[PDB]
Amino acid sequence: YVAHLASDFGVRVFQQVAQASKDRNVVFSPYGVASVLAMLQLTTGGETQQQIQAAMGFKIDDKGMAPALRHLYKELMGPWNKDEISTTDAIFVQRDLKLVQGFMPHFFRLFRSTVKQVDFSEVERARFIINDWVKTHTKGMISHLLGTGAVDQLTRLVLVNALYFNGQWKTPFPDSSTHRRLFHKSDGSTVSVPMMAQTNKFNYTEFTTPDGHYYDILELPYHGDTLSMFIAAPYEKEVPLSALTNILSAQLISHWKGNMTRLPRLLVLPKFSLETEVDLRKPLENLGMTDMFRQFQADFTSLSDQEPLHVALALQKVKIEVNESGTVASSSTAVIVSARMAPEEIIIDRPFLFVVRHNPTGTVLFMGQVMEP
Repeated sequence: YVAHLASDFGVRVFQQVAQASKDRNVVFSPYGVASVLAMLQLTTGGETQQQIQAAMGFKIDDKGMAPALRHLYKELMGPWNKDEISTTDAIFVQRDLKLVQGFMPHFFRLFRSTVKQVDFSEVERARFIINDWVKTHTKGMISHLLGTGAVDQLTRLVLVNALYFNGQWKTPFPDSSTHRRLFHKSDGSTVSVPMMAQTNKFNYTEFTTPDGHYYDILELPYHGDTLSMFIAAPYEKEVPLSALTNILSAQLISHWKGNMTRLPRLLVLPKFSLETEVDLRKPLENLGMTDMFRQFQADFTSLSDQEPLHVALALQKVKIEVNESGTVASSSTAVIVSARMAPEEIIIDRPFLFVVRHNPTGTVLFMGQVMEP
């Protein structure tokens, strides 16, 4: 119920970063931003608090919620994970602050985590403590956040979410296939980028936005069908990849997955490894949560009814990778390159949209748009 609410909140946050970057590559995690804020919730009280809550659709402290999230987090970092995905949250607050009695223990009760205490007077040190955290929890795949570049002696409250993903395909793409096809930018131009391709009966479906926009929706299962990569791209050119993401919801995906059908086709999908770091500040304000960032309006009295606090910096960084398989070796010169001929073929040579979801719960782990691989 929670994963479903957390999923939408994160998509709603994605729409923001998207609509804020026309014609631009962006990888983002609806789940991640959903988690951090679920925690930031406990620190916030009164005014500011409701903004977050209303915007998220649920109060973390209501019975059942928090534990639900703990559950989902665990099942994600489960056994199947197989080093394919990392995730992490973290709130840093000025140590010396008279935190409200029994807050930390409560926090740890619900999130099995602790609100990190650093001395922002040591700008060089703190700036590091933060980065070092993102490093030690993302398997080193994410060792530095550019945002910290702005932490200074006046910093009081910092929020962070970092994830790294590079799943292992259920059915890996033959290496002896990744040729160097051409890609059309929204720009109008083009570029020859590598594009792997495999022929199989991919779970396919054509979709139509409630306004005359027709996209192709494919589903690429990762090992054990635990996770799935959904790729959606319009038929014609011109058609704004925009249209979809605007009414893109946790429900919608379950709907594409609704009337799909395994069909024989040659899939040509560009390889791509993207990196994104968003300053959740404007995107979150656009969703109503504005008090948290305003100095004499923010209310974190639930955390420290002492000195005036406020989120001085909240951000997310996500490295996503799509390659032949989950990553294996290969021959250095393949003479042949065969495959059963298929009826139709799908060439993803225009900007497309992707979505990684945790099929069991439905969680929208990652989302993003590849405008130029």
